[PDB]
Amino acid sequence: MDNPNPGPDGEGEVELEKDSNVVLTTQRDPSTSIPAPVSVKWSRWTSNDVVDDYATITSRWYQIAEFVWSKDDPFDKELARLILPRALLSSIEANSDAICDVPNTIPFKVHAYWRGDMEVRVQINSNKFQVGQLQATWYYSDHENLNISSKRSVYGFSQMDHALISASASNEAKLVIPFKHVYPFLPTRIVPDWTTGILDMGALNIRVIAPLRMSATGPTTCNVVVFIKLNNSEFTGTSSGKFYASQIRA
Amino acid sequence: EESRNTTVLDTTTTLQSSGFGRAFFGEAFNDLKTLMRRYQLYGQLLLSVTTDKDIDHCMFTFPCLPQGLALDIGSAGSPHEIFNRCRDGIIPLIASGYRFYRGDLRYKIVFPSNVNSNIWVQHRPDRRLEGWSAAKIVNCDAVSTGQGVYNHGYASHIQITRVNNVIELEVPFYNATCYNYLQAFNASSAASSYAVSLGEISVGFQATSDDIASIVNKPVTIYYSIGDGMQFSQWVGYQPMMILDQLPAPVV
Amino acid sequence: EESRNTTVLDTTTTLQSSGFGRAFFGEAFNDLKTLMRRYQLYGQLLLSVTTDKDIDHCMFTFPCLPQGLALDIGSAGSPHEIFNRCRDGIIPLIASGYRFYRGDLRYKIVFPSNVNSNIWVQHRPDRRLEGWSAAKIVNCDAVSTGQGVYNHGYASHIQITRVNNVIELEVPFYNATCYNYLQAFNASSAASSYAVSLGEISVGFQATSDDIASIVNKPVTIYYSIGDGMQFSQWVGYQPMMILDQLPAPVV
Amino acid sequence: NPSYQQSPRHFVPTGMHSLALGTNLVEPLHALRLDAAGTTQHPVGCAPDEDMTVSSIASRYGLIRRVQWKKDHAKGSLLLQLDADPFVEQRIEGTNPISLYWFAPVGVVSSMFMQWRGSLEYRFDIIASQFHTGRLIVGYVPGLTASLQLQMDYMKLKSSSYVVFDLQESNSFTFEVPYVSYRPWWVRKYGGNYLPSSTDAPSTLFMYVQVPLIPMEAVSDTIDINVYVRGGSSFEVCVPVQPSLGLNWNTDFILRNDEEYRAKTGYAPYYAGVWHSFNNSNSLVFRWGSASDQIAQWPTISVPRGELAFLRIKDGKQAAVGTQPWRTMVVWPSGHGYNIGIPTYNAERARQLAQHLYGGGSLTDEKAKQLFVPANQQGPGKVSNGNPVWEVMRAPL
Repeated sequence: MDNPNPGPDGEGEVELEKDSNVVLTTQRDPSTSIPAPVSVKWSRWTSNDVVDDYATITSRWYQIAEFVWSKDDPFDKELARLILPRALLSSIEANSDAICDVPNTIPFKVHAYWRGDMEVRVQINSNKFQVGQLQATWYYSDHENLNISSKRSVYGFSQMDHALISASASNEAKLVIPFKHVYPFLPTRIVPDWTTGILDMGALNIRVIAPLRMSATGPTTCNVVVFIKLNNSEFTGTSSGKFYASQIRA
Repeated sequence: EESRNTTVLDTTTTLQSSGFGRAFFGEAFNDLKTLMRRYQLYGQLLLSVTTDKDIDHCMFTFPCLPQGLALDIGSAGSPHEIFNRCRDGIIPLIASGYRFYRGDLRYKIVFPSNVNSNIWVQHRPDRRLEGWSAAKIVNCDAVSTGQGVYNHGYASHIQITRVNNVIELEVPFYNATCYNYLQAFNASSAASSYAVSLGEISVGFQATSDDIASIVNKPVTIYYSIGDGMQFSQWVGYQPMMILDQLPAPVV
Repeated sequence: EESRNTTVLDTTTTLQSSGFGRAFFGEAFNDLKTLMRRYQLYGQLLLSVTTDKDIDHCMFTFPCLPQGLALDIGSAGSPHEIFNRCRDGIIPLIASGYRFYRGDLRYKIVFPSNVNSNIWVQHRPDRRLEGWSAAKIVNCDAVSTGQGVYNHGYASHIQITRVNNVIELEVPFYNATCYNYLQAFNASSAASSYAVSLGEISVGFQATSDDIASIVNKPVTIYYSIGDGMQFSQWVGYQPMMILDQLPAPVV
Repeated sequence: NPSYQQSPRHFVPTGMHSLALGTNLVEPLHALRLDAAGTTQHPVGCAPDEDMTVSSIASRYGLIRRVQWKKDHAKGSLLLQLDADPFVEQRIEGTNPISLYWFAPVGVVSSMFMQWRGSLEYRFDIIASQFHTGRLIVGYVPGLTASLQLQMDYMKLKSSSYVVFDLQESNSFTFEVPYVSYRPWWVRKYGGNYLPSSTDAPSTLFMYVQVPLIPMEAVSDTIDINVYVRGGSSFEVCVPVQPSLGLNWNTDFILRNDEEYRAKTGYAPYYAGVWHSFNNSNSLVFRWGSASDQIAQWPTISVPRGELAFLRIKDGKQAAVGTQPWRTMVVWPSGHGYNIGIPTYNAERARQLAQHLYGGGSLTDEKAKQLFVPANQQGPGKVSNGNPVWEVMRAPL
């Protein structure tokens, strides 16, 4: 059952995960967590307008976020709270370049409304001798709950389903986030009925659990990167991009 | 993942199921939803006339939401001990666990007995709730908008106190939403404001100002339960709790 | 052994059975349990406000047990003649014969007529009875614990006096026990304390202190019967009796 | 039109449908729905994802504890000894007098029920590199009273049921706590604010470091361990009662200290007003209402003999306002079996009046009536803000 035979190639098998032209991989098995059953398409109920996914480009993975995780980080410490659909754009805006520049995100420049499920992978290269752990947790409509600040702690998120990332295994955390929201659609821009909280769905967040621990002379820190597929989507409400406006800086 | 179980270490011999007390008490409890349908206190007040109210005027109003109204301890001068003491209550407590709901609500308001006056009750879905603040009972005053008065198109019903002083309402779900928010609602989207309360119930006596004085400072309890059709949705873990028996004594 | 019969010495010719009066009165009586279901006085009191009670407050409380409350002759100043005279009553008298019971209780409380006020009634199984002392009605006062007030999760019901001034309750059996003690209960095990009363009923008016004065010194009778599901268990011989017609005259 | 001569039915009215019931029971209502038979319907995209259910919740781990586990710990060393009850605690450092607490979902749902039974589960996650190695008991002692809660060691623990575990490769597992009690169910640990009738847990968990950790030099000596409570498959509750818990949404509370003084309940807001039985309404007196004899009633101050007292509000803003806000008052019996509150211009008029009344002087007396505030002063007749606290200005007489 064992008998390692490491080769020049290395040894272990590598999972693939192709989408469009983007392709990305891990050695480790993903720690998936799925908050909800897959969404129904819902265009039927609220759009005469031409409606279309752009899976050829929308489904490409893209790096919304990345960061160091030093051992210095205290136990219950968030590293990130990504409102998602916003941060896909907010990140690009953080790169200080237009939404149109990225193939993934152009339709938002045009379409008013949007719906669709999201996918989030959270890769990491923690060294094996490093020890710590991060939980990842999507939370719908987080903004709408004012008491969230209280809940926003590992004990809180732990109660709902959540991905885990041991520093030791350097495990990847896959994360399905099927669309759910009070309204079926998220506007890509200011809308006659609302403006504020544009293109929010709530936020993914990554409270630290176990802080990195190591021999004092060991590799002090660690790094994490997050990609986001945007699969079974649908766009609608054709409009000039001129109407579109930059995402709130957050 | 949360629910994963890496490795069981059983020691237990099989324990007989009670079927949730079905075995003993002759009834199951596993179905939380049926428990949800038992009524709970929803609010409490003493009636307090301000303006010489016309018959049109609603005596008071409140948002109609499962989550429960923002808790009212009452004034330090006049604590409502039941919230001051018996914090919250069951239904909101379970509401804590979910981010969405869809369905109906029952209410069964209890009017003060001493008054005889006939009593009308509007439902106004039209009203948007706005911020978790003012998720509470409100005593309407001088008429300005049509808010302060009885209104036409809104569904409504009228109990006769002389016949009986307890109405038994049923509130339909009416939203242009998939389903409403369930935690305390800070608002954000202007649209989001519609996306919480089923609407806005309101109540008014038909008493003239000459008679209305009898009604002053009379208690009005309110109850509610989820009305069978109710459906909570997305799971959410609980926010931190406060232990009740840990609450301080009044002290001599 | 007790029931052994060494040697019969019959003289009797066979006597016709009455079938327990079925032959005459058209009804059997052999089934003691059906007799048990006839209602009996369970308690009596005059309402007595102390603190300016808030609407939350239970007006009073009592343990709910088949055995009957510890008998209340009443004060020498104010005897409750029915217990002073008509000692005890049937149901407790039969309860004397058994060491255990399991089942339910009916009550059917009768409120004073003159008051109009709406009336709520909690059931609190949670409460443990403690000692045969205070197996009796109690007038709750200043709120301290949640004991003195209306409570959420507990099952409850509200009669409207204006509609009717007599509630008709049914108390479910809820104990984590096989079955409860039936004789007068001195307590011992702390756990043993839970093992007697079905719980603790409590009653509160919704009247405000301004109105509550009308309710003062109003009679409140209470009744009860075993509610069909009740089951006494182990036989026990009777403790010594006191003859009633032997009771002393008031004397001129 | 035949006459219906036959006898009428003979019921008993009651004013209300049952509350506690909530099952196989049609429950008549005045629906505000327009349709007679309409009902809420769930669109296939709005379908109820969650079948709310006691078990459905109970079968969810919540983090409950975070043991640190250093290398240096002795083989005998304890790590924790939390009780074998759903109501495990996790205090937060709430600076509030009412500290908040995390709970496993199972504990929360348990809190709504008087009784519970069945096994629990504690997943243990030893967040550790494979190179770390160790071993630890996680035993379970049935029937510990708190006096016996101590005296413990891993070794006595071994006398009862226990499970050793070897941290090496797999770094996590799940212990399953047995349900063992004389009682088929088990009473709630706490209850509504009501300390008696709060029985403690049947039994207690323990976890000792059966073999001290032996980390490589290249990895940290400390190792975080996390403990996840969850309802076991056997787990179940029964009787529904007041939850022993409150939401953090409004962590506010009001002590009912009696030291502060204020108007009797149902008599606020009150306003300076007039009343024909009082000085023929020639002088102001607080009224909780406008209709005659809606005088605000006041609790009797306990003035020790040879003294006097007079009220003075602790907040002028909450004072009922006539021509002036009425921050000062003297409560005296109505003579109608209750204590009226009489507004005064100042603490002094109130004082002198107390010198009078506690001097045994009557309200009818000129000394009082001169101190009485004339009806003209009623002005706007503004009500007191709610039921404001009144400071008791005691003075010797």
